[PDB]
Amino acid sequence: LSTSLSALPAAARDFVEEAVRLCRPREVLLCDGSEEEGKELLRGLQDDGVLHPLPKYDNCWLARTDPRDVARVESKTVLVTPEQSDAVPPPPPSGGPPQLGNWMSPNAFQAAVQERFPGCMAGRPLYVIPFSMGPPTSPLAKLGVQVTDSPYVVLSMRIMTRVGPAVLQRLDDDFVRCLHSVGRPLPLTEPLVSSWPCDPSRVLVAHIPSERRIVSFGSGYGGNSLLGKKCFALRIASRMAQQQGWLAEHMLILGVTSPSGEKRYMAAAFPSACGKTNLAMMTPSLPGWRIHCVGDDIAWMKFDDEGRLRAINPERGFFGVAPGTSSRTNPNAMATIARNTIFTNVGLRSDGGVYWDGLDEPTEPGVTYTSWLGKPWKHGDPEPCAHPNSRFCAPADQCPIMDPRWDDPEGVPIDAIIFGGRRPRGVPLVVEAFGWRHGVFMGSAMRSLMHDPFAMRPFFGYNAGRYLEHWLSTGLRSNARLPRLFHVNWFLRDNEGRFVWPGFGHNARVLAWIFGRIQGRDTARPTPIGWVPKEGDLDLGGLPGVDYSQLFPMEKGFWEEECRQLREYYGENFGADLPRDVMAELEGLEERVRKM
Ligand SMILES: [Mn+2]
Repeated sequence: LSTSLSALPAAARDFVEEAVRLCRPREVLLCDGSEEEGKELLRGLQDDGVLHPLPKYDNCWLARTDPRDVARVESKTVLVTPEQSDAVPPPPPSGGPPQLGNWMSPNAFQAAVQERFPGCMAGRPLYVIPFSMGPPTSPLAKLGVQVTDSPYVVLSMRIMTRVGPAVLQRLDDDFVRCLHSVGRPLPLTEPLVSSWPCDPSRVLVAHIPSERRIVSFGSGYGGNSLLGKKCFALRIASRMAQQQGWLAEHMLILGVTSPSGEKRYMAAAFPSACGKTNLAMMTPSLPGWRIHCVGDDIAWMKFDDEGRLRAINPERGFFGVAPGTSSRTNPNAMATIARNTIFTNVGLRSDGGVYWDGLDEPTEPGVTYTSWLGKPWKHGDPEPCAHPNSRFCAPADQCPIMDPRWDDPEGVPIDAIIFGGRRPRGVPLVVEAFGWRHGVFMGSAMRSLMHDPFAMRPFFGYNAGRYLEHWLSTGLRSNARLPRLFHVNWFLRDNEGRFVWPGFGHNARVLAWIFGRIQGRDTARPTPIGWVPKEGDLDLGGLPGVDYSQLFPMEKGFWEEECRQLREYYGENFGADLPRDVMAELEGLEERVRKM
């Protein structure tokens, strides 16, 4: 932290001074990303009452939030574009609520800003965070400058992005301007809840792609305040990607190594698994196979000159949902969060550790708990000890299975893209698309039952129909080595209501089959919905009692209903903005189903 701003290049300096004149902070501090700066931030936050130390651990801390500020606020998150159709398709003609993004006119946006930001930082320091999304020397990296009046945001941004000398050295006119305030100018007129400043009634999270800008007011929480997280890495980046010939996606990236030493990378989009345990940190249950994590949330991907789709993880840390995390379910996540981690809204134990539903850390008898609301808590309370959206924020380099190339500036070559869903019947364990357009249709048809095309529903940066068009056009690149496209479902239930598939490390068996399909192996049989493994070409050895036929249902009634639902979904939500190729894939599926 320094009051000297001389190191900022002219455009970044102009942005900072604009924000200073608007917000009227007490002082202005440039962030340098150093260990000493982190200690200073922590000291101030503890003195402020925001952070509680967690002396059970090495350098871990706990924040609690006002209960009104605990998650992204979708209804207050908007895309600002001169033309509404650049942002979103027509509103559902039958009157249903829009589900593919919210639009705000420039006029309305500017008026909203003028009600909120003038003087909003009175009495507070403004912090300047120059940051890189991706290794700063990557040709795929993009830079930002975030100004904020929240030290909690600064600490978390330092974990989640690259903040440091390397960033300032590269900064020029081309960066995303990110303006953030918690919206609680001093002096306060009433006490805070849990020392957590916010202005819930006036929260606004706005994206203005034509101005390379994000503006966020009133929330200190996660996706609303850590402007790299979602606002930049998905919403602004997706529109940049459409304009510049790349892809910005809500996908984990993993490396899979076969027993005999070949390595392939895969990306996967899962809805409602955002922040949760996934494939990316999996300990495989097939001997000899290895899995490494490149990223577990965002993938930025671009074809190289050889036609290979290269991906980077544009983040530097994990911002994961805490409840359900345990040594049993995710030992790699547990290792990651054991030190130098900031926890938000988890329980606090009498021995100086943390608590959430599912945690299996051994504790001595008589250890007691305080909930995220700061109240005594015991098992059986109607309310959970940790808020369901409570978080850890930890550096990625602490994850024991990080891929050697996880921060390689060149990116990793992607050979498969996997879409995920959670369905108790009908949708098989794994299916491969017949080709690119068919695969784009599969991604468009994802569910979470809510539809969540490409796991991007809350995160589109521009018209979702044009996003689908952009995916289709991407497949036309000459000499592209297009990844194969798959859809998976870990969650089928048997004629007794329990899971057919054991999941967890056994999911490596599905990745192994995918791996073979990448290599061109003749290990599939055709069905109305795509290729599936031949019985015996999915490794079920060591899984006695697992019934292949219940993993690969082919139910005509299910698919007839699925097509009816998709037809209604596309009609209402995309209308004429749906690409013809997607409708053609639905029509194709309908006809194959008719004959089945
Ligand atoms: Mn996510």
